[PDB]
Amino acid sequence: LHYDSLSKVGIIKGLTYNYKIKGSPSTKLMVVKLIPNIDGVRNCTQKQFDEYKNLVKNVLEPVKLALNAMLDNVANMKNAIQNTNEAVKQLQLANKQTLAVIDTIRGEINNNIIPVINQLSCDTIGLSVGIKLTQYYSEILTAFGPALQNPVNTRITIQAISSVFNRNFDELLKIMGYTSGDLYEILHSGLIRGNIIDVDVEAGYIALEIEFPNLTLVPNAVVQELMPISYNVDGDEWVTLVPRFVLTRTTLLSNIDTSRCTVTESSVICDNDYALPMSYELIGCLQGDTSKCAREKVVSSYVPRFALSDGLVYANCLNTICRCMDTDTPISQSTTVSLLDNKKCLVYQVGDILISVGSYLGEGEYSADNVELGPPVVIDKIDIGNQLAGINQTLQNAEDYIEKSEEFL
Amino acid sequence: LHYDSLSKVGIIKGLTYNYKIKGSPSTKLMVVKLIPNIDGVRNCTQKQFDEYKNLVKNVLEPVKLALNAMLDNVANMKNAIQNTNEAVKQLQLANKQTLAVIDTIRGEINNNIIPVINQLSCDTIGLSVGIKLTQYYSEILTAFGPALQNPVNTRITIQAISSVFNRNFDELLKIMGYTSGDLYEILHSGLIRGNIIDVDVEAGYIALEIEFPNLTLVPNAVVQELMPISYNVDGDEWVTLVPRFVLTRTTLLSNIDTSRCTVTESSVICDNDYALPMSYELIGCLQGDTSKCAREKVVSSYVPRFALSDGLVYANCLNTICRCMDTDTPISQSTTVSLLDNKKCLVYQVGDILISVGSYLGEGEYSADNVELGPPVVIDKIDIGNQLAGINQTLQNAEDYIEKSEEFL
Amino acid sequence: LHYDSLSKVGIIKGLTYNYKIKGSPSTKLMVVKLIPNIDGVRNCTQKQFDEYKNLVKNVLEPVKLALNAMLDNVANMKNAIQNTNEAVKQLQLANKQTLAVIDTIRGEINNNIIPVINQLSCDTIGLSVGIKLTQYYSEILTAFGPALQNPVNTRITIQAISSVFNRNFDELLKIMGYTSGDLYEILHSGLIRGNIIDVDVEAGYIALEIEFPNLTLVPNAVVQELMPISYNVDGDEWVTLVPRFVLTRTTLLSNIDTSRCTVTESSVICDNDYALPMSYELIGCLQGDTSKCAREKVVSSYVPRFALSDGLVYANCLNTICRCMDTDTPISQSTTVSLLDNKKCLVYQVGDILISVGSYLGEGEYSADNVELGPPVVIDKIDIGNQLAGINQTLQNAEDYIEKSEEFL
Ligand SMILES: *[C@@H]1O[C@H](CO)[C@@H](O)[C@H](O)[C@H]1NC(C)=O
Ligand SMILES: *[C@@H]1O[C@H](CO)[C@@H](O)[C@H](O)[C@H]1NC(C)=O
Ligand SMILES: *[C@@H]1O[C@H](CO)[C@@H](O)[C@H](O)[C@H]1NC(C)=O
Ligand SMILES: *[C@@H]1O[C@H](CO)[C@@H](O)[C@H](O)[C@H]1NC(C)=O
Ligand SMILES: *[C@@H]1O[C@H](CO)[C@@H](O)[C@H](O)[C@H]1NC(C)=O
Ligand SMILES: *[C@@H]1O[C@H](CO)[C@@H](O)[C@H](O)[C@H]1NC(C)=O
Repeated sequence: LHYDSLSKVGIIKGLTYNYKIKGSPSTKLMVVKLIPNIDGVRNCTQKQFDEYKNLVKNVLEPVKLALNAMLDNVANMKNAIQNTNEAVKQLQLANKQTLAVIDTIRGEINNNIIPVINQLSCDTIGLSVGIKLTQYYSEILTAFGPALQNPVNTRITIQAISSVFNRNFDELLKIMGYTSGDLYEILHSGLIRGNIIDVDVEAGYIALEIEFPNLTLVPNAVVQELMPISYNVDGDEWVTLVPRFVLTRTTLLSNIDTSRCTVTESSVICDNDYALPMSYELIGCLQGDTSKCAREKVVSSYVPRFALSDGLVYANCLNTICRCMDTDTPISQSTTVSLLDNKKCLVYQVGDILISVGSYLGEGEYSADNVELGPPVVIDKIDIGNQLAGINQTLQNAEDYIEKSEEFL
Repeated sequence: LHYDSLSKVGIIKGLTYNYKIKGSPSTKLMVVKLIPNIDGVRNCTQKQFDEYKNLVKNVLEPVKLALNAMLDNVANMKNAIQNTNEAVKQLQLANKQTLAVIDTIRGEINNNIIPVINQLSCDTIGLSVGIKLTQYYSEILTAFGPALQNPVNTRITIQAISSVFNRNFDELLKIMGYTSGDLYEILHSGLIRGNIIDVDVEAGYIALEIEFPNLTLVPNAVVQELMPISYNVDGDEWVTLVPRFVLTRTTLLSNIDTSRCTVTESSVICDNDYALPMSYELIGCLQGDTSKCAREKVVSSYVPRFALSDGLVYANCLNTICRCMDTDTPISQSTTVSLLDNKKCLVYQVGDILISVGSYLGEGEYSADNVELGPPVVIDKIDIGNQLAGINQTLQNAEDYIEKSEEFL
Repeated sequence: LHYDSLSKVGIIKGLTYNYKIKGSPSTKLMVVKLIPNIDGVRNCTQKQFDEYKNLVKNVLEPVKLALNAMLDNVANMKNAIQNTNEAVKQLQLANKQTLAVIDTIRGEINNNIIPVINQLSCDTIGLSVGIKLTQYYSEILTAFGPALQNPVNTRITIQAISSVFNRNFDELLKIMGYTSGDLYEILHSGLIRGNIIDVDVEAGYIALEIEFPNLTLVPNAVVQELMPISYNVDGDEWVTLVPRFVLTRTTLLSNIDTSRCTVTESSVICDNDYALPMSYELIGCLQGDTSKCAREKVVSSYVPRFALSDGLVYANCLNTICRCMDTDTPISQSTTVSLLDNKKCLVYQVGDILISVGSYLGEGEYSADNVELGPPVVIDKIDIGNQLAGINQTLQNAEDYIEKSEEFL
């Protein structure tokens, strides 16, 4: 393409891409298990495990039903002592009564305190499992979420892909025959898709099939955009007419009707092949004859006076008035296409249309408030001991007096 | 456009939109933190905190790997008393033995009951944190979910937007230069997109970049749809041929090839500018000459006999038979286009094609079953006391008898 | 279409679809409740219930704000006994002191152990509720997730659909008038869409409106793809020019400009009707005249030499060289179109372009590691008893000696 001349004719070079053919996909199947198997203690976990299983059922039942509906497609000393003996009997009884109190404590601890602590401790294990199961489900939701949400034609996540290739993106590239450029484009446009082929509700299983495309590259084939704008010819304005997309290989030109192709930032990805032969008369408009080109005179039509590409603004500021905003100055033009630079202002006016230049805004962040947590309530150790020591001191005094009396007697 | 005549020619006025140019986007970066910082007690939370951190790692590792792979693009009284003294010794021993029982209780409570309650209480704090962390992750999943699921070109959520603008949609509108009409269209077609530029797994951080478009409006520019159907000319039928989309500004007309534009309910949003000049011969078909218009005679082709817009059905019921279903009656036509109203029936037949009119269905709801929960198990207070009172009553009787004997002696 | 001849001309039969008109949608509204009502005990659940409610507020506030911003659109014996009586007093005191120790135990259990167990048990109920509420929210996230994430034009999930029709997909089909074929296509292309009309943050309610399309079928109408490739005419090559998509009904042909239609694996779903009449000259190219067809000579253009459909590769291997890779052999051609079979190799070369045939890869799986859990810590029953029995044995010996002395006295 002879741009040195084509620019004066009125056609501005636009974006440059590449050319790829979608081809036929490869397939890999994964079984995703929603319910983990927890062995060991069962009585402490059954309560939370059952509620978790119910969550899984509520999610999968609608998938199983949809797949079935869709199945076709899928002296008086004696008197004095009498008093003594009665006193001893009273202490013999007091001891027995003390034991009744001790027995009451044993009963209360053994029957009301210990059983509660043991039942509660088992319940604590259950809650721990309920938390783990909930977190596991969430991990699945971020990977196979889209597949669970709708059974057919979902975008597959990056986590699902790393599962498929066992945490190895080197293997993904070489197995599929992708370069780093192809992987970017494939993820960018969502070209990796999956479907659910079957489910089994009671086991929590889904059979998820993922299709990975096999794009092929057409060597030395570049898709080139052309953007025509009006230009001034001896006092009035004209428009040059060309196909907006032309395919250039080496020395050959053809047209592409890219109405049914996927367009990414660097490549046009088409099914089959959309290149069609180009007539001689029009080839001259790109090769350097720069005549004919069906230039049309414009009288009663709206015709563009600017074009945008890669952040730049191109405009005809010779035929009409264009100005820079917030500097309050016009832009002159001495060529038919003037380039307006983005380091003068961010808002330009061309005719009656304002063109806004994008800009960078400052950074922000998302987080939870940091919250300090206090310690658990701690029960102190039992402090009795000195009292027990005294009881022993009181007791041997009793012992000492008895031996004392036996000696005198 | 001279619709008063164009209708008789055979072209039905279709939907009316507006015209906007996508322009160049502005950028804002946010750091999203997946792991909160919890200070204070550490031993009670480390267990659940660690499992949570593991959840975050499983989600981000596939993102870090993908971004690296993609990096290039990113008397015998004495005998009688001897018996008395022996009895006293037996009670002295019984007291000592009682203390052994009390010591056993102290040992059991202090060593097996208290330590368990304290360890369990700390575990309760841990579970509380595990729940909070799980809920926090879920909040993130509903806002930055799409970004975590696939690193490139995701739709950004409304929650992510309110984070970017600090819970203020007044600022979003004025900063970007949007009207309420532009915000609706931008959200409707998913024009706000983001990408992940980098991640750091161990801190749980992702660097998420969001691009907000700067749409510009072309003043007094209306995109008008035209819908041609067949009509009867002296016994046979013809079709008028016009571009389906024409751009009308004021007194100027141009064509738009909207095959690569985004179409919303009220506006057509195109990159650059797709308006092209229109020839005089065809302008007359819209201005009021209503001749030429390349009317073509149809002999061996399938040609539409109806058109739909905004819920209405337009049809040619003069050349062919059309009927209302569930009333079992034909519709006559006396004009070439008959309008069928939707308050007569919901299903119309035009030729061999059934046209279904939509209708409103009754309301439903989604909720959990409401479940009543009972009280916790409550351990009663210790009820001993009257027994202790009796022990004291028994004891002073012992006291009273001793003083009694000392008096007699 | 006379394919028996058209193939020799240079046009390959491509994919065959069907023809449907999108029509006008029906509407059904559901109220989705994010906060369940839990009756019964309140003090044990308020803490976790409140944190849950806060989660709901953080999710819905951005929805309420967006909808408001968008509102416009929405002898010395006496001496000897004196010693005896003193000994008895010492045991009377020892008993009283023992009671003080017992009272200390009662105090400690009643004040520091029991209150903690009771407060802790109530806290256990709270944690159980916090887990249930978290799981409930997740169930919602998998069904109405997309709607919460962005208020306008979201794809509705399969779980949301089963909610709308009360777990009955038989009713969905008959109510809407869908066949199993229509349901598949509707889900495949995401044609069921919803919007949020209003929310109420404090109750956790969202008003979600779902639109279900009413597709109509055009009887005996088949959309047929045609794929032209170059062919050799007496030493040089030519390309035949036809519209890529033609509509065949019975004996009638028309063209379809499917640039604005949705294409599924079996049907083309268009708004209104895009069929346009076809001229006689070109009809002959399909009916069997197989002349004219604007065959163009190609001199300086890139022209396709192969076409792909349903996994098959068609190519011109007469004019240019094509070979099978990994067998290292050429493919000869004796017809202008050679069919390359996929059971010989998976990679073919046609000219300079490699064509990759897809293949099946082995199965994988996703699951959590299975982890065995141990038992809870269990506190043993209190083992005192034999000691108590001995205390009773010691005591009646005391009893026996006292009665013994009373007899001698
Ligand atoms: C679980 O309950 C069963 C009774 O069904 C019992 O036999 C078993 O010992 C219990 N196991 C545990 C750890 O409590
Ligand atoms: C008091 O005597 C009891 C006898 O059962 C013994 O267990 C305890 O350790 C002694 N305490 C002191 C301080 O001597
Ligand atoms: C946590 O454990 C450390 C021992 O690593 C100990 O020194 C510290 O006191 C403990 N803190 C709490 C609240 O238990
Ligand atoms: C019984 O005597 C003990 C002595 O230790 C005292 O603590 C307790 O309160 C008294 N109880 C009654 C009812 O008098
Ligand atoms: C809850 O707390 C209130 C005091 O606000 C009290 O009256 C009520 O009895 C308590 N209920 C339970 C089950 O603890
Ligand atoms: C010992 O005597 C006490 C009296 O309070 C009684 O409760 C306990 O059961 C007796 N134990 C044995 C083994 O006789």
